[PDB]
Amino acid sequence: KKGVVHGVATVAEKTKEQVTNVGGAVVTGVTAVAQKTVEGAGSIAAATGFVKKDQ
Amino acid sequence: KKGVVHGVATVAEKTKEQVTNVGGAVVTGVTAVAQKTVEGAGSIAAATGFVKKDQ
Amino acid sequence: KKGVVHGVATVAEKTKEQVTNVGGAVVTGVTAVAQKTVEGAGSIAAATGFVKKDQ
Amino acid sequence: KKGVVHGVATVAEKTKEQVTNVGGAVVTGVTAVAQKTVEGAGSIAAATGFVKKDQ
Amino acid sequence: KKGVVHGVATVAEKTKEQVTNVGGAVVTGVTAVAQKTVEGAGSIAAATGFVKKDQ
Amino acid sequence: KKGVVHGVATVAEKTKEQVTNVGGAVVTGVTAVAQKTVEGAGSIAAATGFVKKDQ
Amino acid sequence: KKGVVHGVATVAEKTKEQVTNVGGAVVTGVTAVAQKTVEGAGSIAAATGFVKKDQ
Amino acid sequence: KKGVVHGVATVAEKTKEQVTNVGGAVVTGVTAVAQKTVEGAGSIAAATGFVKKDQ
Amino acid sequence: KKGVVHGVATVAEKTKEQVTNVGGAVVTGVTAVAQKTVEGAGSIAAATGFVKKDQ
Amino acid sequence: KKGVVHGVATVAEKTKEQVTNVGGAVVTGVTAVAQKTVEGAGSIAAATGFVKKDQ
Amino acid sequence: KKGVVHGVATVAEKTKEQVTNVGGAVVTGVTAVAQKTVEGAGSIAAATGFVKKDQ
Amino acid sequence: KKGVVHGVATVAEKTKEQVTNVGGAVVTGVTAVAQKTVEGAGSIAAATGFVKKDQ
Ligand SMILES: Cc1cc2nc(/C=C/c3ccc(O)c(Br)c3)sc2cc1N(C)CCOCCF
Ligand SMILES: Cc1cc2nc(/C=C/c3ccc(O)c(Br)c3)sc2cc1N(C)CCOCCF
Ligand SMILES: Cc1cc2nc(/C=C/c3ccc(O)c(Br)c3)sc2cc1N(C)CCOCCF
Ligand SMILES: Cc1cc2nc(/C=C/c3ccc(O)c(Br)c3)sc2cc1N(C)CCOCCF
Ligand SMILES: Cc1cc2nc(/C=C/c3ccc(O)c(Br)c3)sc2cc1N(C)CCOCCF
Ligand SMILES: Cc1cc2nc(/C=C/c3ccc(O)c(Br)c3)sc2cc1N(C)CCOCCF
Ligand SMILES: Cc1cc2nc(/C=C/c3ccc(O)c(Br)c3)sc2cc1N(C)CCOCCF
Ligand SMILES: Cc1cc2nc(/C=C/c3ccc(O)c(Br)c3)sc2cc1N(C)CCOCCF
Ligand SMILES: Cc1cc2nc(/C=C/c3ccc(O)c(Br)c3)sc2cc1N(C)CCOCCF
Ligand SMILES: Cc1cc2nc(/C=C/c3ccc(O)c(Br)c3)sc2cc1N(C)CCOCCF
Repeated sequence: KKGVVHGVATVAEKTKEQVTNVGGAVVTGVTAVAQKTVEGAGSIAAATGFVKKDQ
Repeated sequence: KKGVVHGVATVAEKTKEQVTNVGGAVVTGVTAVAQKTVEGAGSIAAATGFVKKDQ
Repeated sequence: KKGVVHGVATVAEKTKEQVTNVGGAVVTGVTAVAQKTVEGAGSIAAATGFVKKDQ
Repeated sequence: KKGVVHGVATVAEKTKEQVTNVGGAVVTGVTAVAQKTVEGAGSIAAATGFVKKDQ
Repeated sequence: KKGVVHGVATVAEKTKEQVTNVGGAVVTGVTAVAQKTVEGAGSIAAATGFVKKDQ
Repeated sequence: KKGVVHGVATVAEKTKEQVTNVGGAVVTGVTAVAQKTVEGAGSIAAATGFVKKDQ
Repeated sequence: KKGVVHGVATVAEKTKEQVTNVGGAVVTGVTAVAQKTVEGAGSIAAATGFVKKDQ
Repeated sequence: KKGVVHGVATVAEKTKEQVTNVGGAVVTGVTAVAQKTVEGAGSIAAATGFVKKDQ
Repeated sequence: KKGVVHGVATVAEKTKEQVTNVGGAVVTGVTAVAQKTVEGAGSIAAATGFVKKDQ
Repeated sequence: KKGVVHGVATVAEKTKEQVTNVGGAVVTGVTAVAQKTVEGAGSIAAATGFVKKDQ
Repeated sequence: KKGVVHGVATVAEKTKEQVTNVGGAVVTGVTAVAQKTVEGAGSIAAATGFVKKDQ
Repeated sequence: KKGVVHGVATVAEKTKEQVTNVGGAVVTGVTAVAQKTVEGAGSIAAATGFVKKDQ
């Protein structure tokens, strides 16, 4: 076989899960957050996949 | 087989789940948030997939 | 087989779920949010798939 | 087989769900929000798929 | 076989999970956060995959 | 076989899991955080994969 | 002060919430159930406060 | 002060929450259940407060 | 002070939370269940407070 | 002071939390369950407070 | 002071937490379970407080 | 002071935590279980407080 990509690719066979991202956010997984009190200014309480590039 | 992509591709066979994103947000997964009190200015309480690029 | 894409593609066979996004938001998954009080100015309380690019 | 796309495509066979988006928003999934009090100016209380690009 | 990529690629066969990211965040895994009180200004309480590049 | 990459690639066969990242965050693994009280200003309480490059 | 009860009482002052039950069911709290498929004969899918005394 | 009870009482002062139960079920707390597929005959999927006394 | 109870009592002062139960079930706490597939006959998947006295 | 109980009592002062139980189940605490697949016949997957007295 | 109990009592002053149980189950504490696959017939996967007296 | 009990009592002053149990299970402590695969028939995977008296 032959393949040429510029990116971003994701090429496969017999594949149970696939995610391609440029951005941006993708949530595909099981996630449970239980929480009782959030205070403070300002605290990232429960972050799973996170990116902060403030300018 | 032969394939040429510019991106972003996601090419496969026999594949249970697929997500392609440029952006942007995609939520495909099970997610449960239970929460009782959020305060503060300003706190990201429960973030799963998150991207903040303020300018 | 042969395939040429510019992107964004998502090409497959025998595939249970598919999402293609450029944008933008796509919500296809099970999601439960239970919440009792949100305060503060301004706090992202419960974000699952999120993108903030304010200019 | 042969396929050439400019994007955004989503090409498949035997496929239970499909979403193509450029925009914009698409909601196809089960979603339950129960909520008791929202205050503050201005707090994103419960966001599932979200994109904010204010200029 | 032959392959030439510019990156970022992810090329495979017989592959159970795949993630390609440029960004950005991708959450595909099981995650449980249980939490009782978050205070302080400002403390990253529970971060799983995290990136902070404030300027 | 032959392969030329610019990076970042991840090329394989018969491969159970794959992650490619430039960024950014990717969470694909099982993660359980149980927590009772977070205080202080500001303390990284429970960080699993973490990167802080404040300028 | 003086008090004599036979039960079931609930006596208080300055009290934000009160429930007295003999029975029976009382639901006063925030509750969110999101659900996609229930099968089987017969499975209690999502029970919060539950009592089964079949004879 | 003086108090004589037969039960079940709940006597207090300055008290934020109170529940008295004989039965029976009382749900006063925040609860989020997100769920995707329940099968089997018969499996208690997600039970929070539960009592089964079949005869 | 003086107190005589038969039970079940719960007597207090300056008390943030109170539960009295004979039964029966009481749910007053924050609870998040996220779940993707339940099978089998019959398996208690996620039980928090649970009592089974089948005869 | 003087007190005579038959049980079950719970007598106190200046007390943040109280639970009295005869039964039965009481859930007052923060609880997060995230789960991806439950199989088998029949396996107690995730039990927190549990009592099984089958006859 | 004077006290006579039959049991089960729990008598105190200045006391942050109290639990009295005859039964039965009481869950008052922070608990996080994250889980990916449960199989087998039948295996107690993750048990925190547990009692099995089958006859 | 004077005290006569039959048991089970728990009598105190200035006491941060108290548990009285006859049964039965009580969970009041912080607990985190993260788990990836459970198999076998039948293996107690992760047990914290456990009692098995099958007859
Ligand atoms: C193997 C492969 C296969 C492949 N298949 C495609 C789509 C076909 C199609 C089939 C039917 C359609 O209708 C359409 Br539209 C499209 S792209 C693609 C790319 C590749 N590679 C780059 C792998 C080479 O490994 C080099 C590493 F050294
Ligand atoms: C400067 C910049 C540079 C940049 N470079 C990229 C790589 C693309 C690529 C990806 C994979 C490839 O193979 C190739 Br070739 C190329 S995205 C990107 C975004 C930015 N920004 C400043 C947008 C942030 O918005 C401001 C916040 F408000
Ligand atoms: C990482 C971080 C992230 C973070 N993110 C925010 C979002 C605000 C917002 C964003 C978007 C909105 O729409 C609104 Br309203 C509000 S505050 C904040 C604070 C922090 N930290 C300081 C902890 C770093 O610790 C360094 C060493 F200790
Ligand atoms: C500067 C920039 C740069 C940029 N570059 C991209 C890469 C595309 C690509 C992706 C994959 C590829 O293979 C190739 Br080639 C190319 S998107 C993008 C967006 C931006 N912005 C500033 C928009 C933010 O809006 C302002 C917020 F209000
Ligand atoms: C400066 C910069 C540089 C940059 N360089 C990249 C590499 C791409 C690549 C990746 C893989 C490759 O093989 C090749 Br070739 C190339 S992304 C990127 C983004 C930026 N920014 C300043 C955007 C941040 O936005 C400001 C926050 F508001
Ligand atoms: C502890 C246990 C508990 C347990 N509980 C069930 C509930 C069924 C049900 C109960 C109520 C309902 O309404 C329905 Br429908 C269904 S199966 C089960 C199995 C077990 N074990 C096998 C572990 C014993 O260790 C063996 C060797 F060590
Ligand atoms: C046999 C029995 C006995 C029993 N004993 C109790 C104690 C009360 C007490 C509690 C605290 C005290 O201080 C004193 Br004194 C007394 S409840 C109770 C319920 C039963 N049942 C068989 C009902 C189950 O229904 C059948 C299922 F379908
Ligand atoms: C046999 C029995 C005995 C029993 N004894 C108790 C103690 C009360 C007490 C509690 C505290 C005290 O200080 C005093 Br005195 C007394 S409850 C209880 C329940 C039962 N059963 C068989 C009901 C189960 O139902 C069958 C399942 F379907
Ligand atoms: C100290 C105490 C205090 C107490 N107070 C009650 C309710 C008053 C009330 C007050 C106002 C009302 O309106 C009502 Br109704 C009722 S029962 C009780 C029991 C006791 N003890 C047994 C402790 C003795 O320690 C012996 C150990 F050695
Ligand atoms: C046999 C039995 C005996 C028994 N004894 C207790 C002690 C009370 C006590 C507790 C504290 C004290 O100070 C005093 Br005095 C007394 S409860 C209890 C329950 C039972 N059963 C068979 C019920 C199980 O139901 C069948 C399952 F389906």
